[PDB]
Amino acid sequence: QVQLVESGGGVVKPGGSLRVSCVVSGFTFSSYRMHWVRQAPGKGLEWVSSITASSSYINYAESVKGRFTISRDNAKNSLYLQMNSLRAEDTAVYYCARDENTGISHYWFDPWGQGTLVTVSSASTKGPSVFPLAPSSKSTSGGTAALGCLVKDYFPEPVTVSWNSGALTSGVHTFPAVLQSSGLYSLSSVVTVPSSSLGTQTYICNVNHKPSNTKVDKKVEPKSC
Amino acid sequence: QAVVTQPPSVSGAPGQRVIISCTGSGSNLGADYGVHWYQQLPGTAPKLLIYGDRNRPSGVPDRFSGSKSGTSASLAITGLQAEDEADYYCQSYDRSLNWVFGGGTKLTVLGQPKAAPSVTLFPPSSEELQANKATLVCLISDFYPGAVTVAWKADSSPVNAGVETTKPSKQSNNKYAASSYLSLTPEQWKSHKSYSCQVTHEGSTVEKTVAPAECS
Amino acid sequence: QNITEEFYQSTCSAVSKGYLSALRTGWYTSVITIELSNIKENKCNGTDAKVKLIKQELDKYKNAVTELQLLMQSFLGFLLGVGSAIASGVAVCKVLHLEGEVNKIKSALLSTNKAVVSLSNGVSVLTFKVLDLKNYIDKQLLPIQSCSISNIETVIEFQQKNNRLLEITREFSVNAGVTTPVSTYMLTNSELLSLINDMPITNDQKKLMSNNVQIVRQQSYSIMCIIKEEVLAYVVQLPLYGVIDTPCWKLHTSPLCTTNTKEGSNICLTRTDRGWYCDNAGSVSFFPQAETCKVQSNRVFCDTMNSLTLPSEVNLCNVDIFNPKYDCKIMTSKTDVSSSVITSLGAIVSCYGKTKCTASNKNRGIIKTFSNGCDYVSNKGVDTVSVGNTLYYVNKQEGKSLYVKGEPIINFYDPLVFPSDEFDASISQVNEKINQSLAFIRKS
Amino acid sequence: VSCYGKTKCTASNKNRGIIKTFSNGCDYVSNKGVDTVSVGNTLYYVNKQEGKSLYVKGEPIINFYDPLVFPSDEFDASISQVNEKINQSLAFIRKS
Repeated sequence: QVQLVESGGGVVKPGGSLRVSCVVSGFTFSSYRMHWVRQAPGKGLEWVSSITASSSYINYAESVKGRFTISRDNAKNSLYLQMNSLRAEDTAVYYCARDENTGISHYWFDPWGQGTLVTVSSASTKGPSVFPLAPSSKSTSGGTAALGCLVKDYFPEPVTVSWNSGALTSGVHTFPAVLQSSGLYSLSSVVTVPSSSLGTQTYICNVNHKPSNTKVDKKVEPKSC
Repeated sequence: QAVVTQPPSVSGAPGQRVIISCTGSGSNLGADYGVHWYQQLPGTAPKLLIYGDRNRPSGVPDRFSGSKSGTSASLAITGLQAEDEADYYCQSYDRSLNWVFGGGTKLTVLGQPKAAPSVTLFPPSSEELQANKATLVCLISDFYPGAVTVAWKADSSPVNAGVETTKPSKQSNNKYAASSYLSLTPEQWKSHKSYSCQVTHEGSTVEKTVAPAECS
Repeated sequence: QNITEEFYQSTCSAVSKGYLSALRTGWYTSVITIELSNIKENKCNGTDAKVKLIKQELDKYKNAVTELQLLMQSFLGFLLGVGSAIASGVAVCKVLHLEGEVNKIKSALLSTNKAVVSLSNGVSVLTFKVLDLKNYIDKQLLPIQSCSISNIETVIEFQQKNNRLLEITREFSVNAGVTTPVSTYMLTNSELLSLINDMPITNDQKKLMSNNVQIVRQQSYSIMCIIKEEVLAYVVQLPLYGVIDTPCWKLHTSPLCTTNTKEGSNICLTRTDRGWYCDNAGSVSFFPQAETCKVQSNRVFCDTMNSLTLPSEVNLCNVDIFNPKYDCKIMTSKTDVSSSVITSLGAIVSCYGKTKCTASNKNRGIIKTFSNGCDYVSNKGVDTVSVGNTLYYVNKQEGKSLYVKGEPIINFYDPLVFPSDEFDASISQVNEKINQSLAFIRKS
Repeated sequence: VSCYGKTKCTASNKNRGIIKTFSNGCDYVSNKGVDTVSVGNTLYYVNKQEGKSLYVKGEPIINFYDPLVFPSDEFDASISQVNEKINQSLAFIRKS
């Protein structure tokens, strides 16, 4: 089965450098042209660069000429993209794809990889800001009362929250993070619990921040008004 | 030298027939270069639907067919199903720009009943107040058409500064979710009797009000 | 950094690698037109010296037109298969003989010298106008009629403007209407480049073709097609290189024999699969007639019409000839004669009998003497090798060569039960015959 | 078209593309509605001359031979020579 596996993606500051890789298997790597294609978050597809089977001819898009460099190594079945002087508009998922063609008019990309995300942000890694959101009379009664925690001012996207160490899974809804003009993220989670169970059921919001190892715990209980 | 254009969006009803168009110029399709289509699901990678203007790879359910003529190409889908909600791309070759891709057309299938949005307006937290800064949390969830306009109304004058709103996101129960954030100061929180977070859903308006304590 | 070579002593063969492919997989056809005049015999019964020259130049033109009108009137190379080289261009001309196809072309080229015309069968071809004799004759030579020439440069200008047509007519006449190497009279270099620039191919293919126009000419055709009304038309059939820039490697083989002192009693062996090898898509194209591949520096141009499709396992025959995955093809004999094979970066010497075999260079003379058997010498410090009465020059290409040692495989066979006159055999087939012969001799 | 082994053999059109796939054995296709045939990595254009063709059906003669006693390396042979070689090989098979 033909497989294209990309790797090497990560965060970097503007003007930095990065190198992505793609390792193939299941076909003769040295008989084909290879390509790089990127897609901005929420945007369309854009061809980046191509390289023939023996590196003889190389093409770049006009927006990356002079900054990117494509290469391959036929012995290790891998191709490379060296990115230099990164800009903000270079944030996207990068795919490696194999060329298919009929010789004269048709040229397409039949097999694609899975993608590797590259983020170019000037912000600096910071710890999350976790606060409690106790239920209130206005946000109570009805059928159930809802209560949750808030995470604020955290740069790295991958923030995970578990309430009872994974022992609570019903009524827990997580909302997507919001990108502020300052470049920091912030995401709030809410739980739905019975109004009559308020105080009898212990609620704790665990925030695990792997890029700054900030594994905090914050208990949400009603506090008068 | 040229560019390829595609309709931003298209809609249809189950069982019907929709058409997606791709328009080129004299350097892509007037220069005898073929058109090819790709389908992309919300979180997957692109996959080939049609190559050579009309050819179908093994695995496409024969419900997709395309044709090209002059500087125009079209993709036709018959028997629209609920699994066809995906982005569709057309790609060709240009004399100067080499491999080029269309803007992309997202297919939508109708049939989901309309449901009024639910709005929850959490107030500033007591711990949040201690940090000499407080932000009001407003949440929106369970609304079908993914277009809700959030305006923060404080007292009798709309407040726009410090308003951060996320885009709707498809949930596991096929319902969209949104959130709104309004940054304030501790003095401003207690200087104003009450705040409001109205949410508009295709005309329908549902809001809430929240004061410093409002408890008597 | 490109070309390397390896010599295998066990089989007496060498492999050259480091080359790049350009394989002709299809054809592209274009229509070239020349606009003619309808000059009829004029009276102009003059006696001037320049008028006579003009009359001679008009007679040449008319004779050429008449001749053009008369032209159209109502080892292992035996496994290849036969195709038809000019089928596509002939089909295009068969289309062009239809009712309105000449009128369509004529009316689509009056404003511009290049255009794309859609034929009645739906195919769109490039049509390109290279010469306009109608304009120069109808105007500026028969002004509205120059019956007394007042300038000599008119004669010279008309003679210059007429050479192209006469040369084209000559070339078509001595070839029955089909010229394989396309001359610069049929297509100038600028016209060929402009035509390559308009093909719907990628920029890599265009760069490959633009830098090797001399090979493109050598692999093209020109077909005399039609001359009706005031249009001359012929088709040019150009190569399409669908596969480019893949690795390619050449194989050289020489006979391998035993070295007994007695004149007879010696058995020989040879690999028959010498040629060019290129891998295009999950397999290998093999060209037994290495004469059919042009080489430019480290780029090989080959035509797939003269190839066989083989599995990728064929390469195992160079590493181990007794592998089970692929059965290697050999030839057996009983005649041992000395000879030499000049490889990419050296020479293979099979020196048998009483012949004298040596290698030399210009500064020091002989620097090696060969013994009986198969041997190899690199071109690093060798200029010539002499076998018997023959002298060879070695190629002076730059590259690295490697010598691989091993016992020749002809020593593993028993001469008593060895088959000899096997032209198209293989390892397994020889083993089967040996096994049958050896099993028969168990009589009791 | 002689298609043997694991090779992929087809016949195509300009307008409709592939219109036939060949199986193992020897076959024939007319040029009435065919433009090219591809065998392995090679492609051929067929002549487009006008005429009529006929297909004559019979059982290939290679199936009448026993592979055990079949001569295998012959260049200038004939039907009679192969038959007499087969007869000689088959006659020698006598036990005791």
